[PDB]
Parts: sequence; C-alpha cells; structure tokens
Amino acid sequence: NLYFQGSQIHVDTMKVINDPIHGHIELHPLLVRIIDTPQFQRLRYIKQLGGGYYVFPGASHNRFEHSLGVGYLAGCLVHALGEKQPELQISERDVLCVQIAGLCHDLGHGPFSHMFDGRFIPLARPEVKWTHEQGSVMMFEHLINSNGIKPVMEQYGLIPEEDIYFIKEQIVGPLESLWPYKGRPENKSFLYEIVSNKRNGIDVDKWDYFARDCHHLGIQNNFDYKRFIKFARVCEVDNELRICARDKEVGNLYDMFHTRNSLHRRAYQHKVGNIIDTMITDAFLKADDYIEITGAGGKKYRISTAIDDMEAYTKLTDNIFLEILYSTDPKLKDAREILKQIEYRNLFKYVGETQPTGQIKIKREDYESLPKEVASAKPKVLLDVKLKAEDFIVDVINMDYGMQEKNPIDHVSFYCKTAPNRAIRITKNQVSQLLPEKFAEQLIRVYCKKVDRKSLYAARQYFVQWCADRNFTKPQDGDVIAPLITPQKKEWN
Amino acid sequence: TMKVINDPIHGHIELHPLLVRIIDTPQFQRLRYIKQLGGGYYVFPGASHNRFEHSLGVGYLAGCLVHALGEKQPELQISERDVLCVQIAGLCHDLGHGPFSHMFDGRFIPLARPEVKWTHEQGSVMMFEHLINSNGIKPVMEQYGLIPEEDIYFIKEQIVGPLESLWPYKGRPENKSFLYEIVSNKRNGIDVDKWDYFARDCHHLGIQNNFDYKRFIKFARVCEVDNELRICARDKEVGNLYDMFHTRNSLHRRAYQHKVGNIIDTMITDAFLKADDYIEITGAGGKKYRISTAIDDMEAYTKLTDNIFLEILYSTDPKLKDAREILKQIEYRNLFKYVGETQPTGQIKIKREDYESLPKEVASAKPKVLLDVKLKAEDFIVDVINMDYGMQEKNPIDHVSFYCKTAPNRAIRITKNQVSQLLPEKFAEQLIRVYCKKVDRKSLYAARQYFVQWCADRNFTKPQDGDVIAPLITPQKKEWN
Amino acid sequence: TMKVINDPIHGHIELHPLLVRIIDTPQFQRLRYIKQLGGGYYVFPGASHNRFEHSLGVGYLAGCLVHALGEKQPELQISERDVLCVQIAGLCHDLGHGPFSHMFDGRFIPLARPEVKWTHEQGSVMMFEHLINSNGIKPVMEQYGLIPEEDIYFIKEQIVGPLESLWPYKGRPENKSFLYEIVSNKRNGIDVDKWDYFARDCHHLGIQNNFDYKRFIKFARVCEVDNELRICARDKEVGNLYDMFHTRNSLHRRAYQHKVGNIIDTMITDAFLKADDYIEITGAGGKKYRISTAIDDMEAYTKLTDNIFLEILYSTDPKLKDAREILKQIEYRNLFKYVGETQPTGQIKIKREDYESLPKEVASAKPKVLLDVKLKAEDFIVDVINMDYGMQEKNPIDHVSFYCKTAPNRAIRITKNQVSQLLPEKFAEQLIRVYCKKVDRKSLYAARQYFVQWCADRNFTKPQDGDVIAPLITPQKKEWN
Amino acid sequence: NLYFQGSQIHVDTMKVINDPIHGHIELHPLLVRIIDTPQFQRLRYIKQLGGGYYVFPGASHNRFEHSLGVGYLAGCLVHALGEKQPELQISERDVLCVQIAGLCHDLGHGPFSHMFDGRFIPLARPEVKWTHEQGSVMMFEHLINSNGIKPVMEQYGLIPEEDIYFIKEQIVGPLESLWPYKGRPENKSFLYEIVSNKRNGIDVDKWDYFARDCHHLGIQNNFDYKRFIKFARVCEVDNELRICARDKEVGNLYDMFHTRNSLHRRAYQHKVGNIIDTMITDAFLKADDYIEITGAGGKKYRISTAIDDMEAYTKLTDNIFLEILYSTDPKLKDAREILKQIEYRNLFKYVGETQPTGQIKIKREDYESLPKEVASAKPKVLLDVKLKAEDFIVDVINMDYGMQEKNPIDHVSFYCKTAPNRAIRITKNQVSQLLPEKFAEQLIRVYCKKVDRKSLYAARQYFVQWCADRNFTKPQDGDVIAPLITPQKKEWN
Ligand SMILES: Nc1ncnc2c1ncn2[C@H]1C[C@H](O)[C@@H](COP(=O)(O)OP(=O)(O)OP(=O)(O)O)O1
Ligand SMILES: Nc1ncnc2c1ncn2[C@H]1C[C@H](O)[C@@H](COP(=O)(O)OP(=O)(O)OP(=O)(O)O)O1
Ligand SMILES: Nc1ncnc2c1ncn2[C@H]1C[C@H](O)[C@@H](COP(=O)(O)OP(=O)(O)OP(=O)(O)O)O1
Ligand SMILES: [Mg+2]
Ligand SMILES: [Mg+2]
Ligand SMILES: [Mg+2]
Ligand SMILES: [Mg+2]
Repeated sequence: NLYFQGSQIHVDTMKVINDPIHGHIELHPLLVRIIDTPQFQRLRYIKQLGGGYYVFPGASHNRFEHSLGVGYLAGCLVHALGEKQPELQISERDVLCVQIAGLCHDLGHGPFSHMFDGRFIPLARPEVKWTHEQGSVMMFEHLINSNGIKPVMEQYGLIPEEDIYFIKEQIVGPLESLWPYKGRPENKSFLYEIVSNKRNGIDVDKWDYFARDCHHLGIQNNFDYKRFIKFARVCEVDNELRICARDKEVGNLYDMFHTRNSLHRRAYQHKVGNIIDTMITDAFLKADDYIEITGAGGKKYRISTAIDDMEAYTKLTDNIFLEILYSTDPKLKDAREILKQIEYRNLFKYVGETQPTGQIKIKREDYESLPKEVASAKPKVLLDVKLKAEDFIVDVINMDYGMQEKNPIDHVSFYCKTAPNRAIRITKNQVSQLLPEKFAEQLIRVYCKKVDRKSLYAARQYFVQWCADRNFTKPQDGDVIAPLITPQKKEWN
Repeated sequence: TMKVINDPIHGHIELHPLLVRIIDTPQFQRLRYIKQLGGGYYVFPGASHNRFEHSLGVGYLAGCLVHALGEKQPELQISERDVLCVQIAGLCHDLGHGPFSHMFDGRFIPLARPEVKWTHEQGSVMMFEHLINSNGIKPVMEQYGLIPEEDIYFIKEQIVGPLESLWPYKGRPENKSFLYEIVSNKRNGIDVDKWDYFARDCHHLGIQNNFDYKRFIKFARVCEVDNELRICARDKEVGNLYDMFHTRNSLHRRAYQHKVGNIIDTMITDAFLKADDYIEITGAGGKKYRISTAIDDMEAYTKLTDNIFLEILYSTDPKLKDAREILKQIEYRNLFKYVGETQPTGQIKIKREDYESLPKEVASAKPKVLLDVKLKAEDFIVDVINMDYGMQEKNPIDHVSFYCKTAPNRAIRITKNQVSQLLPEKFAEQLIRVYCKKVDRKSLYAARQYFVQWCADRNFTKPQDGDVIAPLITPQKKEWN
Repeated sequence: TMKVINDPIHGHIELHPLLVRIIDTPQFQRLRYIKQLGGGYYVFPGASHNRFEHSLGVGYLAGCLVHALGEKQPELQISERDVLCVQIAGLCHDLGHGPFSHMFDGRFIPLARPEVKWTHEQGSVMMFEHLINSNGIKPVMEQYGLIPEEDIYFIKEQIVGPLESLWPYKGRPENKSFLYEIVSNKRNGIDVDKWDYFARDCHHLGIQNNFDYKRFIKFARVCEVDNELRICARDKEVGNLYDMFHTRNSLHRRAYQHKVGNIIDTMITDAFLKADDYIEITGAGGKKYRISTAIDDMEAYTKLTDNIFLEILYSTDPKLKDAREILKQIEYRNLFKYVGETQPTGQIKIKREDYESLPKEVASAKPKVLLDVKLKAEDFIVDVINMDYGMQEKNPIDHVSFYCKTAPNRAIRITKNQVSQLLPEKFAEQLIRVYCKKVDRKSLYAARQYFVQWCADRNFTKPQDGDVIAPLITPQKKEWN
Repeated sequence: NLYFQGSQIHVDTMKVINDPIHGHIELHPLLVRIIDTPQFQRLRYIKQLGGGYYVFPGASHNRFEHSLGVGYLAGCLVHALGEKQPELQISERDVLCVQIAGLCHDLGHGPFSHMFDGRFIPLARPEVKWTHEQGSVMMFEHLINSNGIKPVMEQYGLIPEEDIYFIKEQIVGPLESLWPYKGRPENKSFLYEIVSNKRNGIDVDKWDYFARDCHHLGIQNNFDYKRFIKFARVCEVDNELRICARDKEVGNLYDMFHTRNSLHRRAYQHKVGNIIDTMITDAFLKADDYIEITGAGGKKYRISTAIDDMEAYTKLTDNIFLEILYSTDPKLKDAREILKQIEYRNLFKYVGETQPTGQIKIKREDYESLPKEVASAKPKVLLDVKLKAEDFIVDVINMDYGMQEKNPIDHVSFYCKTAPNRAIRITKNQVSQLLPEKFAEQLIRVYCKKVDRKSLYAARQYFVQWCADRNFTKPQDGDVIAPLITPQKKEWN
C-alpha cells in the first residue's frame, strides 16, 4: 500500500536465522524451500565429526548447520566479488545457484560422515566406487524431483535444466570427459572455485568448518576468512576469469593449510576418535545382513545398499547406531555387543604410531597385509602371550595439503597493489625458508584388540620390532614401551 | 588414573577415576542422545548440544566451587570424599531427563499419564540407583574413601531435595549445609547447574552470556546462618545476583520459550501421544513398556531417548501413520500458526486447572467481524507460560545471605530497596500464546479476530500487533485506548 | 584509494578515502591520547582503550546501518553522499572530548569554570570546524560528491542536535529524518555510538556484552511517523530494546560508576585544579591558555590530552608540587576511603544546586557514639550519581516506533504493560557515595558513624553494611528494622 | 572472632583484579606492594607493541597489564607443578619469588618497548650494550630500595638477600660466569624455566603475550597454554629437575613456535609498523640533545642517557613522543616535524622485500652499508629522478624459532604415559615431514624517504636491480613493479 515513482512497493521479507558462527543470516525463499524438505533436514541427524563426539564432547554438531554456513559463505563471496567488479556480470541467478550448491554439497553424507564413505562402504562393498559427493548429486536430484522445486526455481529467474546441471558440477566437478564444464562458460570460471575448489582447495567449505569445528571442539581457529574475502579479486588467468589473492596475503594462505593440517592432527585423526569410527564400522558390518530399510516401491535395502536408492538413503542416518544399540533381535547380538563395548569404554588399545622413512609410500593395495606383518615380527622379549594377525589393527592415514604431494600455493594466482588486474605467481622460495619441505606424509597407527595388560605389553614389542624391520621411524615412546627392542636399530641411535 | 577432557565451555577438565567409572555406563552415556533444548534445535541451528556435555560441566563446576570454598576455609573440613560426592551429584543430576528434555516431563507425561506425578529429578534418583546397581559402583566408591550407604543417600538428596517429610537431611549434617547449595540450590536457585547452562546454551544459541560465575566463586564465603554453615555472597555483589536472574529470564524469553520452539515441542508431543499405543520398549525381564510407561522401568527408560523421534519418522507400520504424519509436517515446515500473545492484567493468575478450558473460551468469543470461516475449540492451541525468578512470586535475593568487607564471618541480609529502584516490582508473570491448527489465510484471519476479542473479553493486555491484526476489535476496549 | 583496517571488535573494515583524509589529521589523531573510560583503567587493567578506535567503530557502524536501510528500501533514496556524511559524523562525534573523557566535562570544567556551559559535543562541533579549515577538507569533500556548506552543517547537527531554537533541522529534510537517528539519537538514545561502546568496553573490561546490534540492524525498517521517515524496530524485538538499556545500566553500575574509578577521577580532577594556574598550552597566534581555558581555542585544545597527567606527574616546578603530590598518592595507591552508599527514599530527588552542601550535612550529623576524632566538612566527599535510561524519568521505549510482520510499512507504539510486568517501575534514580579524605583507622570509623547517622536523619536507604559499620546507629531507625 | 581447634581464625582477604585475558586473579599482598610503586606503575605508559598501535588500532595495551598476566601465569604453573608433585618441595616462598620475577620481568622497557632497545639506543649510543632485561634488574633494585620492600618480603617468609638475587637471575639469566645459578640449587632448576626460559623459550611470558596481543590485534590465538600446564611434569634430566612435556604434545609445541612466527609476520614485523618505529626513533634522535629529564640529586639526563639513572628512567615513557609533538622550542622543530608527518600519514614509502638465497647471511656489521648498495645499482630503465644512499632505508629482520639456527624442540624433554618420571627426547623426523627444514631466516625490507610518484617508481627499479645483483630472492611483485629488470635474471625464470 505504498508507492514510489507511481509503482506499488512490494515488501518481500526474507527469513532470518541465527547461527553461532556467522550470526544472523538471511535466507532467500528459494533456499528456504530447498531446506524444508526431508532430504535436507536429514542432515540434522548426521554428526559432522562422526565418532569425534566420543572424544571431544563439544563436537555434537551436525551436517545441517554446517551446510547452512557453507551456503551463506558462498553467497557472501560471490556478492563481494560482484560488488567490487560489476564487469564480471554476476547475476542474482548466479548468486542463488552458488548458494544452493553450498547448501547441498553435503547431501550425500552417510552415518557419521567420513566414516561411512571412508571406512564402511569400502569394506562392505569393495566392488563399488562411492563418494559422498556422488551421493550429494543423486540426493540433490531426488530432492528436486520429490519436492517440485523446478517451478520455484523458474519463479526466481533460474533456468532449471542448465542451473541444476551447474549446481551438480559445483558439487562433484566435471560430469563428463578444453573447458570441461557446461553449466557456465570460461568467463565465469571463478564461480566453480567457490564451494568446492578442485584446483587448489581454497573454498568456503573449509572456511565454515574451520570456524564451526573449532567453536565446538574447544580449539581456536587462526585463519581469517573475512580478511581473505576483502582481498579477493577476479583476474584473467589462461583465458579464464579466476579468483586471485592479494600478493602479500600469501603467508596467510600457507597458514590456512597449516591450520587444516593441525585440525586433522589434533582432532579429526585423533587416535581414539579413529578407533571409535573403526568400532562403529565393525558393528555396522556385523549388522548389515539383518537391518532392513524400506526404499522406493517398498523394496528392501541394507545399510550397504541404501546408497543405491535415495528414498532408502534418506532414512539412513546416525539413528542406525541407536537402532543397533537398542535392538533385541539375537541376530544383532554381535553388532550390539560392539556398541556396548563403546559405551563401557572397553575400546581397542592404541599401541603406537610410526611413519615411513625414505621416499617410501605404503600403497593402499598393501593395507590389508599389514596386521599380518606385525604379528610375524619376532621380538627378542620374553612374553606371556602370543598374538595373531587378527589381534592387530593397522590404520594408515594420508596427511597432506589437499593435493597429494603438490603445493597448493603453486596453483594460486595473486595480484599486486600497483596492477590489480594482472595475475601473477609466487613460488615457495619467494615467501619463506621456514615453510614445509614436503606437502604429504603417512601416519601409521597400530592398535590391539586384546586389551589386558599382558597382551598390550606384548603388542608393543611386536609393533616396535615391526618398525625396526621395516626401517620405519622410531616411535616417540619407543625406548619406554620397548626398551629391549630399540637398541638393535642404530639408525635410531 | 585420572583423565583430561577438553570442553569448549570450560576448557581442559580433570576427571577423577571414580567419575570416569560412573560416566562410562549405558545409564550415563544415554545423555548423549537427548538434546538439552529439545525442539529448540529446530529454531536455533547451533543448539545441537546434548545433556551429556552439560552434565560433565555441572560435575566440573560443582567440584570447582567446593574446592575453592575448602581452600579458603580449611575450618569447614571439606574432604575429598565430600568433593567427589558433590561432583557425582553434579554429573548425575540430569539422569532422569527423557526425550527432548523439558518437553518430556513438561508436556508429554502430564498428557499421556495424568494420574502420575513425574519429574525428571525423581527420574534421576531412580536412574542413579539403577546405574549404581547395574555397574558395581559401590566397591569402586569404597576404594576411593566413600561410604556408599551414606553417600549414595547424600547424592540423592543433592539431586531431589529432602527424601522425607528441623534439619531435614541425613547425608550430611548442618555444619556442611553449604554442600547442599552447590548442585541444585532449593533455597534460592543459585547453583552450578545454571552457571553451566547459561554459558553452554549461549555458546550454542548465538546469544552472549553476561553472568560471570568465576567472579561469584571468588567472592563466595561460608558463614553461620541459624546453626548452619551456608554460602554467602559479598554484599556489593548483590547487583550481579539480580542480573543473574534477569539473564535467566532473558534466556527463557529469547530462546527457551520461543513461540516456534514451543509449537515444535507441542507437535512432537502430539506425535508421541499418537505413537504411544504402538511403540514397544523392552525393559527388565523382557517386559514391554510404552513411551509413557518406560518411566516405570529404568532398564526400558535407558533406551528411551530422542531416537524415538526418528523411529517414528522412519516407521512403515500403518498404525504409526498418524504420528509419522505429524513429524513429516515438521520436516516440511507446515507448523501450526502463531496468532498472538497476551498477558493477564490485575493480580489475576490463570490456574493450571483451567488451561484445558482456554481453547474453548477463544472459540466462544463473538467478534463483530464478517468471517468466511467458523473455528472450533480444537482448532486453537493456548500455551500458558509461567515466567518467574525461580520461586514463583518470591524474590530469590531475600533468601540470599551476604557478608561485608569489614566483618567477613558475619552473615547479613539485603532488601530490594537497599539496592535499586530500577529492579522488578514483581517476580512472576504469565504469558499466553495462542496458535491455530488451521493454516490457510482465511482461518488465520478469523483466528486473529477470535483471539483479540477473547483478550478484550478477559481484560487481558492488548496484543502488540492488535490494531493491525484486528482493527475492528481493538476500538471497543477503551482501557486499550 | 580505500583502506582496510583491522579492528578487534568489528574485524576488517573499509575506509573510503575521504574518511582517511579526515582521520589523518592532528585533530583526529589526538583521540589516540584520550582514554575512553578515563580513570577506569586504574581499576580495570584491560581498559587501556582510547577514543580513537571507538570513533573508527562508530563511523563504521553508522555506515553499516545506513547501507543496510538503503539496500532494503531503495525508495528512501539514500545516496553515497548521505552515507559518507553519516560516517563522518560517526567518526567525529567524539572530537570534543578532553583528558580522561567524561572526567573533563563531567567533573573538571564545572569546577574550574563554573560560569561557562561546556559539553564535549559542543567541543566536537568546534574541533570539527577547526579540522575542516586547517586541513583543506572542503575541496576533498567536493571531489566525492559532497556539498560542503550543507553537509558540514548536516554533520554538525548529527553531532550536537538542532543548531537553532516544526522540522528543526536544515542539513536534511523530513523524508531523511532517519539519518539523524543513527549517530546520536536525541529522541530515544538508540544509536550506533552505544553499540560500539557496549562491545568495545566489554572486550577491554573483561565483562561480556549481551546486546546484539547486528540482530537489531536486520530487523530495522524505515516507516512514516507523522510526516517523517523514521527508523522502526520489529514489534517482537521490544524485549531486546528494554535489555539494551538494562545492559547500559549494568555497565554503568559495574564499571563506569565503580566507586574506586570515580574517586580516582575525583583525585585526578583535584590535581588538574591545583595545576591549572601553572600549566601553559600555546594556542592560535602564540596565545597562552590554561587547562581550563584551552576549550576556548581549538589549536590549544588539540594539544590537551591525557598527557597532561604525566606532564604534572613528571614536573619539577615547585608551583606544581601540590598537584604532583596528589598524582603520586594515586601511584602509591593512597586513595580517599570509601565510606558507603545510600539512596533517597520517596519521590525525593537531590538537586544539583545542593550537591556542594552535602559534605557539610554529613559533618554536621550528631552520632551518639564515643569517637576519638572529630571530622569536618572538608574531610568528606559526597558523589551524587544519576542513573537512568537516558531520558531522565522517561521510558525511552515510549519514544520508539515498531512495525508488525503483517503490515511492515505501518508504524505502531507499544506500552510497558503490553510487554512484561518484570520491567522497571521507574527509569531514574540517584546513588549517593560518601568518601573520607582522612584514611587512618580512627577517622574511618568516625566517618562511618557520621555517614549512617546522616542517612538516618535524611530518611535515606539503610547502607548494606550499616549494621556492621555502625551497629550503634542503625537501631534508632525503625523504618530500617 | 571465630575459633577452630581452640585457635582464632585469621581472615586474610587477597585483592582480586579483573583482567580480560585471565579473568579474576588474586594478588598476594606482597605483590600488591610491589605493584603500587612509581617504578611499576610506569608500565601503564609504555605500549606493548610500540608503533604497532598506529597500524592495529586495537593494540592500545601497555606493558602494565601484560606484566600482571605474566606474574599470574608464573604462579599458576608453579602451583600446578607443586600440586601434582609434592616431592619437588615447592614452597609458597618459591611461588612468590616466581610471581615477582614474572611481574618485574618487563620493568626495564623504555618508550615503545622493543623500539627503544632494538632501534634507538643502538643508534644513539653505539658504545653501550643495553637490553631491557638488564634494565629490569636495575629498575627492580631501585623499586626494592626506594619503597622499603625488604621488610615486607621478610614478613612473608622471603629471605631478601637470596631471593632478590634469585628474582634477578630469573629475569636476566646467570649473573656471573657447572650450575651457574646461586638463588636456587639444581633440584629446583625447573623454577628458572618458568618466567624466561633461556634453554628453549617455552615460558609464561609467551603464553601471556600470545593471548593478550591476539585479543587486542584482532587475530586469533591457536596455542592452548592451559592444556600445556595440565600435561607438564618435572623429571630428572642430567642431574637437574626440569619441566617436561607429555610426549604426544610435541606437535602442539611445534605449533606454539609456528604461532610465534606468524605473530611476528602478521603483526610485530608489519612493514608499516616498523617504519613508524623507525620514524619515531629518528624523531628521538633529533630531540636527544634538547630534552632534559631530571634524575637522582637533580642531575640532568637525556633520552639516551636516562638508562644510566633509574630515577630519570622512571620518568621516561611513551610521554616523550607527546612532549616532542607538543613542544614549541625551535630546537625541537626537526624532531617535532617528523612526528607531525606521522600524524598526517606522510610516511616513508615501502618499496619491497627480499631474502638471501644460499646459506648466505647478512652480517649486522654490514647493515649500515646496504642503502649505499641500493643507490649504486644501475637499473636499465629511463627514470626522471636519481636517488642517493640517504633516500633509502634497508631494514634487516632476523626471523627464527628463538634460538637462531637451532630447533628449540631438540632442547625439550618429554615423558610417556607408561613411565611419567622418565625424561626422553624426540627428534624432528619422529614427528612429521611437514615441519620446517630450517629455523631461521632473514627478511630484507627496503623503503624510500622520497614519497612522490616519480621517486617511488625509481626506487622500485634500484631495489629490484639490487636484488638481481646480490642474487637475492625475486620480490613477490617484481614482475609488476620492475618488469624491465626481472627478465635479466634467469635464476628468477
Ligand atoms: N532475541 C533473540 N536474540 C537472538 N536470536 C534470536 C532471538 N529470538 C530468536 N532468535 C533466533 C532464532 C532464529 O534462529 C532466528 C529468528 O528467530 P525469530 O526472529 O524469532 O523468527 P520467527 O520466524 O520466530 O519470527 P517471525 O516469523 O515472527 O518473524 O533468531
Ligand atoms: N592437541 C589438542 N588440543 C586440544 N585438545 C585436544 C588435543 N588433543 C586431544 N584433545 C582433546 C580431546 C579430549 O577431549 C582431550 C583428551 O585428549 P588426549 O590428551 O588426546 O587424551 P587420550 O586419552 O587420547 O591420550 P592418553 O590416554 O594417551 O593420555 O583433549
Ligand atoms: N595477516 C594479517 N592478519 C590480520 N590482520 C592484518 C594482517 N596484516 C595486517 N593486518 C592488519 C593491520 C591493519 O589494521 C590492516 C591492514 O593491513 P595491511 O593489509 O597490511 O595494509 P597495508 O596498508 O600495510 O598494505 P597495502 O598498503 O600494501 O595494501 O590489517
Ligand atoms: Mg517465522
Ligand atoms: Mg586415554
Ligand atoms: Mg597501505
Ligand atoms: Mg579494594
């Protein structure tokens, strides 16, 4: 009922939501429509850090609130770039598409997040190749079709067929195969670098989880994403318009990856968190034949097959842990008993950690053979117990800066104060001599399923002997846990 | 051996092995599956926190306070036994919470089983008893200098208050009265439970906490008050105590009684009610229980957590279709519609006995407006919320003792007029929210007319948006104009 | 070119080159040498912050609010010119502060020059004029689309209010009335200045802020109110606004009116008074000014900052010995002694005209106690503190307009009884603190007897520690018992 | 007036002070007595980060509140060690002595902190060797004697002559020269590791400034000192009782030094902060002949000589900046004009940064010769201006992990869960391959005093040419600031 320039003013109030990390954030009605579906709300029932909650009691947070944050930050970054550089022709349509990709990037996660596609599926169904990102595309497709989203998209200026395609590409990368994308052309290449940056890993997904995980874990975040946004520009690089950082911000970018690595070290790869994820996975494996999840057309699926039907998968969340824990079916007794050991805190025992020494890398193909090697070690120590291959767990962890052996900063372009449209490269030696010499490494953790004092003492001897035999690094506590073993290796002394 | 645990609120805290033994049981770990703020998570997306981590915090703060008092006043004879007993009471105070915490004993049980009188605190005593007996805790307690019979009793008293109908406690004598004021302070509500939840809820909600519990600890002393040794606050800290209760009230206002959070709790409760005949939970000796009867068997109750929401949501049983359909409406965000809020005006108080009659009153209002729809009693929800400073109409600060710089062993009282004229005139009030289950535009417009008419008829306060939502109704009331 | 600056409160903020030009002048940089909380730093060791960084924050928030309003409501026709003018007013609002901020115009100038009527805000207009003229700012303003004559006028109005004795402003018309509500809101005190200092003072003091300014910005709209376009808050945010003023009051209570902070400000003021005849500050055309007369010459005033404290402390001039000796007593922590606090009881208000007569009243009390010492009027300090919600006896929320979800262009009013019965009954009060300059044990004991007797005689409130400090006095008053 | 076991209870209320970093902290009356003196209160008038405030507007904090924090943390650490290990025989006397050393460690700082002994004194008085720590001992001596502290110390169980000596040793290191300390014996060696740890730099001083500087700067701290305290033990190492960290905390210790280095990089060595410190120092140098500060017995001192008299030095604080800025004396016109240029933000212009390339290290002896080298470069670029040696500033910054080329973690001892009284060593390769290869480096910043556009363009050419000539690293913006220079160096391409 008010008018301006002779035309009625239309007042379209967006929803506001209060997030502890980002504060009050506004959700466009199209985003709200996507959010308020069973496919999205599902993420309220999947813990971000999976078994991490059982080590860090503040880590109760779920994928839901992280996804809101990623959607929010994706819009923040696209907006800022467009405000500073109208010549990029960023449209509100582009903004919404990037926000939706941000919201939906995690739709394909399963129970306990990385445990599911990182540990359980590879063991339960070795023949398949599954990733949560592939799952996200499929779940996104299912969300769109089950909830009549396409007309709503059209109502807000989106072109569903192109834009749905574009959203999927942002999530999973090129869907085929030159310019490998179809959703947007090379002059909007920078749009693909926002949600999941496949080129250097600098994206808003990291920015949300650094801040959010830190807030819940009780560890302080030292990366400043807002500063980065302020100094970001888009410049021509090899015929694409790409996001570039201010040159003198290079030190902060090295620190960003250092932070990521510290979070993995301190929290995500915590030795006990990992063994809990291992134990939950074992329980799921023993339950997989007996739990039924109804999918499309009444068809029955298992925990390991629900990934083949998005209707079943919608109902596959951290709830499966409690379904198992609370079950009475005698067929679920073995699975149930593993979860009960978690509750009593009768966990597999951590024996130690070591690393390879040369340019030596342990191949994934050989992971399964490692417990046998440990059990075959011949420690010159008088022991009350003999241990078998099946008593040992050997967990191999690849730690890197996101691009295996490569330095991600070699794949970042920068600009200088005096010529802000000119993209440049900065090499490691131009920055600092105190930076990492290498960008990838492997940690090897060993655990024992026999938890009594005698078995644990024995396990430590087998383990350190195995490290000696393989020319691995001397465990930090080697001289204390295995004083009779460590002298034999003079490379260690 | 003791353990260190990293909590985002309190940082690195040490757990004595006896506490660890209590924590690592099914009865305690259960609290990982019950959200602190229940349906609040569906309004505040940061409120994913569970009772588990809150209970750790309460146990920690209880030890902090008891330790501090003991270090400053060795004459109190606080033993490590006393410290452990207070820590255990802190840990176990919430053991009796059910699915979605306050929703369960606040909304569901009163409706599902009107004949019983159930509180989570009573549940906590029973669950604590079950924890002790099922996990062989008594020998471990003995190993660390506790006297199980006395101390178990003491712990229970700390949780629920005097266990019988003069010094009414048996676990500890009057010279250690201050020990009963730590976990759940029945006299004035100043306790470590509040201190943890202010800080923790604020951290997750995205609202900032303004109360400083550490300051309070620093200024706390124990003084003689009528043959008891009681905790006293420094006199000039009285303003901070009034602010503490103000903070509690702001948290209820902003978050815990959020109009949408409450309607979600209402809807979940409706779903539980429609599921209650059909869900089975196996308890002791294979006996079957229902959601509403699991409170009678701690073995069944152990398996009753927020999981019940998802069991219902994921069910295929046709008998659960109605329950399931309510939860699906939550997911689609098809919620009951908020109509408005009002309060009583005089010294008028709405009695609990009359709550059930209110939707009928609203439906029976006769608004002089032409409407396309007629609404019935069953279309309206009327939610009555008692807001107070924890002791109904009473000022909790009248039940606090203080000490002065010049005579730190002498307990004194401070009255409201000795502090400030800007403090509340009264300490309790009622908020009345009205919602409509019919969500279409025409029903909602009608509901607003019935509501404002009802407010006029009852001499309630004029709704804030009254002139906008019901312009034809508000003129009739000249008390409003 | 614009600059980015990292502030601990607001993070990375952008400064338009015109703002940078204003900031990089002696008149602005001066604020780096004036502590926000004056003597508060001597009680709260984190309160080292200066007016400079607060002014940056206010400028930043002023732009944030104006931008947000403009983005949601293009029909307001907010220009980048308007934005810059509001930002500049935000930056420059505090230019007129003197040494130790509120101590200077609140304590020192009233005592050193009773004939004048000086406020820091008037000072800010004069210093702003001097900044513009001494640094050739007008051409730079023109370069960025400002119209200097009009806009300089507008900026001054934002700072100090209407410049003359119906729409009383000339810088902008009624359709941009909302622009005058941003920096210093004379109508209800809801402005960005408070928002910065709540957050900044809390960060430095070690007290937590509970008001959320960002939420407020999100819910703010501009609506027609009597031919003006004014800022309106969402109706259901009314509780947060009452909390905002409560927070302000708690900050005054806990920090800004701390009894020791105030006595330090008092002592510094005494030192300045004893130094005022002897310190020379060169102003325009080589003329000499004093601490008390530098307010008459902006060139001299530019060089008048907290540095004066150290000039006095480090001086060797025998004429400055008395001033210097007061500051040395601050360093040794030989401060005047706090005797107690009381308030008036009826609708009684102590008039400013009578403040100077109060120490004499205290000294003239006749306590029936045997004392070793007799005290004189000059031994007592009586500090009268007016605590209110910013508009003396008035409720600021009666001067706030709101909007409702269903009609967001329609301004409405909300009354106190529509909100809550737990809110303050009144909105202003007076605290009376009494101190003694004689610090020995016998004098302090005597001072307490005179004080409590005086409270009894005047029917003031019973001091909290009254029965402890003056057990022979308190029984006489049965209103107290 | 209350009694227990027949004896009157004495209630001794400590002062409580609210600090934004540590919260409410209790001050023993002896500490209060030390604090409330002109010598201590002086630290309220000296900014922690000196000229840093002119770049980071939150950095208004002074040495005073930092010193309170260090005193507090020193007591926290000593207390915790004593609570866990009564066998160490830590007395309340020991605790107070460590707290006092913590409070007083910074007493010798001058105007703008590190600017004074780092920049000004070396230039104003090259013949002397002055450090703030030496100053702290002298000021501490002066504080004790001027305020009658010794009797108060005795009253609280201290033995002044021994303990004053001990406090001084904690501050400055061994006062002479086997066990080189006299204040305490080898069995209390760990007490010397608390305030200023001369062996590996792990001390409470760092812990306070990380947290405090971060709070004021608007940068987030990622080191957790409370965690460290929880895991600290004292163990026998080579006949001393020394502080040891839990073995698995080694990663956190590497991160602690990384944090220190990031704070230097981001804040303390900020290129503009440093040039402001340089300009203030220049102003002090031009004022030094004309400012008089009265010391003991009425003797007159200068800014550069006040370090010889603690009575004069007591009155030498950041106030000297404003005395100069506000002066009217024509003799101070040159000094005053430099400070006025700071206020107008007419600063010397930053030209660029480079590093040495080989095992090459620039010696301190050659610092003064560097501007001349830059001016002597012969860039093949057509320029409107010729620049002289005196137009250039060359600032050489040594960045390291606190022990020059050494790895501080090689000087840390650890303990293991299974044998908590046994000290062990952990080597770099036992931890991670992603850690620094080197632990020290030099940054070279160049600035120009001529600020016009033409001089700055020229300065950039001279600078990059100089980098080429010396085989220094290619400046990050080299190709942008000096496109005609960078091609000549093929080591750069
Ligand atoms: N007073 C408050 N302070 C901080 N956050 C709040 C407050 N009240 C609610 N929130 C949170 C909860 C939500 O995440 C978000 C929005 O809540 P709110 O504004 O109450 O939305 P709503 O949908 O209930 O109101 P409406 O639909 O009437 O606008 O802010
Ligand atoms: N580097 C870290 N920084 C902060 N918190 C941590 C770190 N590592 C672990 N945590 C958290 C997780 C837990 O809540 C708590 C205890 O972890 P941790 O010290 O790893 O115990 P642990 O039981 O695995 O080791 P151990 O049994 O060998 O002492 O600290
Ligand atoms: N790495 C950092 N992280 C956080 N804050 C920083 C960092 N570096 C500098 N700051 C702060 C100091 C200032 O308040 C603000 C601007 O600093 P900076 O970006 O260094 O500007 P500058 O003026 O020195 O660089 P230039 O002129 O080359 O853009 O940011
Ligand atoms: Mg809503
Ligand atoms: Mg452990
Ligand atoms: Mg710059
Ligand atoms: Mg005091």
